[PDB]
Amino acid sequence: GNPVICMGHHAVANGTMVKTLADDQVEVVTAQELVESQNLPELCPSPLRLVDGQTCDIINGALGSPGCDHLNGAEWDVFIERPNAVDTCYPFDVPEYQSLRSILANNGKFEFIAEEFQWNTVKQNGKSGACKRANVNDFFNRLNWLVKSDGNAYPLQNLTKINNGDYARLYIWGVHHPSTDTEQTNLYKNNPGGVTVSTKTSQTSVVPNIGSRPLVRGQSGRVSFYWTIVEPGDLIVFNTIGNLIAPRGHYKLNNQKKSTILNTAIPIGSCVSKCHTDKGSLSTTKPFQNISRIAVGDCPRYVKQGSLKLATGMRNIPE
Amino acid sequence: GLFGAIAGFIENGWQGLIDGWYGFRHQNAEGTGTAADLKSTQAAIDQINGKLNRLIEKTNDKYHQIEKEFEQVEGRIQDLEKYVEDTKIDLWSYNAELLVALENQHTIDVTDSEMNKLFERVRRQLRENAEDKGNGCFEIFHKCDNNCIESIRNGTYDHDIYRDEAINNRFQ
Ligand SMILES: CC(=O)N[C@H]1[C@H]([C@H](O)[C@H](O)CO)O[C@@](O)(C(=O)O)C[C@@H]1O
Ligand SMILES: *[C@@H]1O[C@H](CO)[C@@H](O)[C@H](O)[C@H]1NC(C)=O
Ligand SMILES: *[C@@H]1O[C@H](CO)[C@@H](O)[C@H](O)[C@H]1NC(C)=O
Repeated sequence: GNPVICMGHHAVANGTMVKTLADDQVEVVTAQELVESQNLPELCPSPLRLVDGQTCDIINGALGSPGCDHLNGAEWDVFIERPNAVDTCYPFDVPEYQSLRSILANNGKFEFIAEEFQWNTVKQNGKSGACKRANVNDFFNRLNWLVKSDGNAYPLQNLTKINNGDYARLYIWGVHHPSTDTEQTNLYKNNPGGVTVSTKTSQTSVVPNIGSRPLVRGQSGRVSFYWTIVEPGDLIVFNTIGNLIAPRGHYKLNNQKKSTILNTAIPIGSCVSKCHTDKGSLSTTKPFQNISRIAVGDCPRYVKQGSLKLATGMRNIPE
Repeated sequence: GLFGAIAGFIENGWQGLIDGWYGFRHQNAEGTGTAADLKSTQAAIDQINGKLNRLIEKTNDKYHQIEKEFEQVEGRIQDLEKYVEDTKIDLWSYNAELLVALENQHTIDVTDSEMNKLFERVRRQLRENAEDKGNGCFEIFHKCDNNCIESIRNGTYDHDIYRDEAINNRFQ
């Protein structure tokens, strides 16, 4: 008795190294990379709705700065905000800048509803050379710069808007800060000025701040922007004796807010992907990625490792 | 691996085995041959494809989160935002590292296991007609032509046909 039968397994000339609990370099026949380390050099405009701010960041977009008209009526899953965005209007700050930016981006649309505000005897539609629109002096087109009457008068303002719609309203308003006491009286008249905006369960009061600031677009004055949300069944009251940068209406807020914002200089292309990093879209089925912690959409999970290989075959023992 | 077949009493793998993961290599009076075993091969592949699919299985579908990059330091709130994200990343990086190490350990044991199951299957078919040579091979103590070999491979080998011949050859 002399025939032989042998049981065995395959092998290849050169396999792939993987890690186990006990060994950090085990050669197996095949393996699969689980970390995506390669990104597209562009953002995919599908299936997610991307809106390119271009030269306007989202705050200037809400305010209606010059050059931001293309953002009117816009709706987005992801607002694409550009690093090389430019201020093209009156110098301003927003006391809770990131919170306003967050609310606007999350909300996911710029749907402005014009409203008329019977302001007393004050002059309206103040403009500035810092906010040029085709070299004609202009201003934020969502705001209304209120100044004193011709007959040397700024009366107490006392206006009310009632919300009986079926959506919450976002009112953006501001307070102007003059550079000198002469400036304050030359615009306002009153000194000090002051703004008070209130709802049933909330309020806000601002004292203007007079002082010389660095020149920005030929101005020493500043505007500070604020906002007020008005729920259905609520209402809003504007009270001023000066320095109010009034709203021309309100933004519509979605009941459900599901959108966001991504700050990146990456161009929008023609590809298809549901995962965007600040370095570009990902196109992958891998469970992890090492490209950026900044990622939005249906994405692999961000990890520190550059590579993690899953064995998809047995130990490779050639010959 | 746990069973000590692959990279164990099986000295090495077969580069010539290109249509299967496991198989049979034989020698008898009319020649030699290598043939893949489908059942063992499919068992291993199914288990590995199972792992692959459970990995692809789930969702990290996120939109509005927190800021993660900052120009200048701000203090308390920024510190917390950075610590939250750094904490998350370390925990997910740990999960990824452990998952692949656990899965790979298991994959290697599963493939070692399926090799051993195949060897054990054939051992049991042969009963008293063959002896384990120790290298994953059986010495068969009777004439076994190509049809006999194929009957072993396809699981229809009837040991009683050859038993008298085999017992006589093994002993005495
Ligand atoms: C309401 C109004 O008319 N604004 C005037 C402003 C403001 O008084 C200051 O900018 C406030 O600091 O000053 C200008 O020189 C400007 O910026 O173009 C002229 C402009 O007409
Ligand atoms: C004006 O003020 C009075 C009292 O100061 C108040 O009763 C009234 O509701 C106000 N009107 C508006 C339109 O806000
Ligand atoms: C991601 O991993 C690759 C290697 O796979 C590496 O070249 C790249 O630098 C990594 N990216 C990081 C660490 O941001």
